[PDB]
Amino acid sequence: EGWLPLSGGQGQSEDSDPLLQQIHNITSFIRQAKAAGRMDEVRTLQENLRQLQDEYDQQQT
Amino acid sequence: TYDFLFKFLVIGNAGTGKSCLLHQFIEKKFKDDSNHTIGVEFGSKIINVGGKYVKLQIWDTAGLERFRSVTRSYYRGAAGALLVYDITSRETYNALTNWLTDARMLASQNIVIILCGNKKDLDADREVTFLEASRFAQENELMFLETSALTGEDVEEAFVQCARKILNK
Ligand SMILES: Nc1nc2c(ncn2[C@@H]2O[C@H](COP(=O)(O)OP(=O)(O)OP(=O)(O)O)[C@@H](O)[C@H]2O)c(=O)[nH]1
Ligand SMILES: [Mg+2]
Repeated sequence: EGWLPLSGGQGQSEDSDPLLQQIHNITSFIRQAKAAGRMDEVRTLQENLRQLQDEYDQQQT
Repeated sequence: TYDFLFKFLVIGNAGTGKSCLLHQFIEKKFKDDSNHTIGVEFGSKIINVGGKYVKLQIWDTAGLERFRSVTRSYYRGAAGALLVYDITSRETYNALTNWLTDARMLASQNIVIILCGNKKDLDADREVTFLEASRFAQENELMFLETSALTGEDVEEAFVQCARKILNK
């Protein structure tokens, strides 16, 4: 019985930066995974978040 | 819980119904509030296939042009993809070669791809025939199903068939 986090629910507009937007998305999914006690998904998403933030920093050069 | 873990992508033009397919697969409902994917959505689901439990880590990518760099960054490591077009929109079908090339380039040439002709419930509006899409699939080594995220037709089957082929050649 699968899991599907709400897309940063009923919130702000789309970010002007598409990567920062994706970072907001993953941050929201992590909050929901943590709240649901789904540590596998927390770990998967945190790993993804780590990669996104690294890529964001590199773009700022 | 699970014997295997496959990273899956859902890729294709904006509006083809990628998020609705993911929502149909996991929640078994047609998504009422849908809007252009604002990056890349995540879903997780375990299926029984080839006598085994396979956990799918599914990344539903954005088709919109401004998210090209962001979506492409998800490709590496993907074992499987649902490559989606809209059967009512010829332009979405025309874009399949570029999606397919980029997917096989950025993920392994090994990536197992199932072509999904989505919105088949809107047959009156059909702009892509089943037979021509079958031909395109045959020629490009793709599995192929026409799907409906609205009715649920062939949706679970798309994900299952993809997993099945990864496991057994
Ligand atoms: N009739 C019908 N409509 C569908 C189907 N699948 C999706 N839609 C509709 O198509 C529109 C686009 O669906 P989405 O799932 O948001 O499309 P998407 O591919 O995720 O779009 P992007 O996020 O921009 O990449 C929505 O209005 C859905 O209601 C379907 O199978 N049948
Ligand atoms: Mg979408």
